[PDB]
Amino acid sequence: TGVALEQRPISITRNAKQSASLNCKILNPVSDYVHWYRSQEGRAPERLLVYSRSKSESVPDPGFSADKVRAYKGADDTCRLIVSDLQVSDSGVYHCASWDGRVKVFGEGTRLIVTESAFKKKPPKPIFFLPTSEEIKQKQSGTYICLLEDFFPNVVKTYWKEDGNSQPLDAQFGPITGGGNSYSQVSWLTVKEDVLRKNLTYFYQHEDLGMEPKAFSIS
Amino acid sequence: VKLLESGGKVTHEGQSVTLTCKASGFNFKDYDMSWHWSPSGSNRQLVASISSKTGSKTEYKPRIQGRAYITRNNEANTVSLTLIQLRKEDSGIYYCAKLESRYIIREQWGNFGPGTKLTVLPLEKTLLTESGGGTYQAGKTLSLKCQTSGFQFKTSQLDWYLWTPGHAPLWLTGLNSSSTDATEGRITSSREDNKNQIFLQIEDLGLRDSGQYHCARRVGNGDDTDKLVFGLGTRVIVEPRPQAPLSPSVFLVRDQNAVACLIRNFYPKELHVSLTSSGTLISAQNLTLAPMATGTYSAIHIGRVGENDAITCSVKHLEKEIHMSHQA
Ligand SMILES: *[C@@H]1O[C@H](CO)[C@@H](O[C@@H]2O[C@H](CO)[C@@H](O[C@@H]3O[C@H](CO)[C@@H](O)[C@H](O)[C@@H]3O)[C@H](O)[C@H]2NC(C)=O)[C@H](O)[C@H]1NC(C)=O
Ligand SMILES: *[C@@H]1O[C@H](CO)[C@@H](O)[C@H](O)[C@H]1NC(C)=O
Ligand SMILES: *[C@@H]1O[C@H](CO)[C@@H](O)[C@H](O)[C@H]1NC(C)=O
Repeated sequence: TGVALEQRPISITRNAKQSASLNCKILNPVSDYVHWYRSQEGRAPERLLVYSRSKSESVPDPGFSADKVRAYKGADDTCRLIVSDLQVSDSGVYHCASWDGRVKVFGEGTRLIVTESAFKKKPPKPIFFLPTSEEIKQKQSGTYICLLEDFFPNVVKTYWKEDGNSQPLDAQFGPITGGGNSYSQVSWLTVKEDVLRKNLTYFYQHEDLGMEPKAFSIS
Repeated sequence: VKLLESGGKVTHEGQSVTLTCKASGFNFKDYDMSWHWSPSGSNRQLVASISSKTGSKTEYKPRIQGRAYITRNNEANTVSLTLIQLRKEDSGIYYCAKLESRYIIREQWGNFGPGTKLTVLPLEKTLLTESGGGTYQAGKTLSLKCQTSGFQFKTSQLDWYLWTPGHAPLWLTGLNSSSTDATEGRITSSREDNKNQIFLQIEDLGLRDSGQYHCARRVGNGDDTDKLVFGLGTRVIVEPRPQAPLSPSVFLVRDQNAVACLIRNFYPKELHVSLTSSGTLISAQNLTLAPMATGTYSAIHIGRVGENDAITCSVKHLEKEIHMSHQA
């Protein structure tokens, strides 16, 4: 493969009749085309438009008008989708996609939330729990716990890493619980004795933080 | 005066729609009515016109000549209906107008309203019906199926994609007009040319194999502009396989504002956890249960209390019973 799609940010919250811009950074691009698929709750995923690079031409699919969805050039490697005059029926998860021969590669997606209600957009507030000596004694392993609480919207992306390995560790994530203007998520990571006393780092991405992730250093 | 058109809806290509228009404030009989259509904004085109007082001259435009029928209800109403040849390109905003001089020429049709939103969606001829979803124990073999309809199955390219919330859609395996594609080992696909079906076969199921499985069809012109047509998909949940009952390890952590009760490596998943301060339940406490890759379950019960407080986590995960208490 080798193709990599990057979509920032993870979520976009707007009121009706506003506009939204979604980014798709393509690394090592094989195809000249960027496809934009939409995932809505209850219906099958479908493609909205196909954007031609080097032509800067957005071709929408049947059922979608160019005055509603249109892609443009962002940076010199970014495809920028703009969805204008937002209605509630525009809410969904928007994935960009590129062909790699016979297989099609997708991005992690960007959730578009269009509500007819006033919203607050508050960032996650983390509290951490460090491993106890009792657990290291009777399990030969330590458990780190992170609780992100009181954030809006209900879209967050968290991951754990080890200082020097560029691949997130295998941790457990709970569901995003909450309602109204306050949502929470818990996540924990268990590591062994030979992995303990190694500087860890914890990341979380939220809409109220921009495109860069917030980082936390743990020892 | 006041023209209010009231019709239009979200339908699919090959449906019927009947548009109404309430006319109030003038002598309905004397004047003729008409219907207009605009793709998205302006450029209203005269598509239908009806004569005076349930008249005799109803003239349609070549756009809807053989699938339209305009009528009027003299109790303040005008009706225009499009037949089942209703495509997606005759979709937009429809307006209602009333006709209303030698040296002073006026516009023939006037008194438009806000229009009515009619959105006809296209109807896909590619039908894909996934089946075989449910809950599976780990280590079992998953076998999904797709009933395909409406296209040449033999020379088609059909794939299986895994959709999981928070993850990028992932291609598992597929088929084309040749031999096996990525069909060695865990993830496998096959086909039945007689019944126009494609199958997925995943062996040694793991917890990571949960998600929404869609079989997809590649349609287009054969270049990188082709699209994938997906079905609704079928949901697959993976449970840990049955094993010996294992009692959990309970631990208690603090963060000067909250309390975490850590319950590790128990089976079955049924347990009861409760956080008490002084014999009473604490302010907030929400449980989070998740199965581990080791085959057992873990749980975390978080709550909030002060640092200079006594708290007790009570865990009941069998006949057995466990209490963890921090004094003040
Ligand atoms: C029908 O499906 C088969 C199987 O998917 C296709 O054959 C496979 O084609 C891919 C590329 O399209 C080959 O993989 C390539 O390998 C190179 C070298 O590592 C890599 O740089 C490429 O990115 C790509 O991964 C693969 O070898 C080949 N055979 C397999 C998978 O068994 C075939 O092209 C499809 N179409 C037909 C037959 O018309
Ligand atoms: C881990 O962090 C501590 C900070 O106190 C630092 O002294 C140590 O060098 C770090 N470990 C590595 C491997 O850099
Ligand atoms: C438990 O859920 C409630 C729901 O209102 C929430 O307010 C509370 O913050 C949650 N507990 C923790 C420790 O975040």
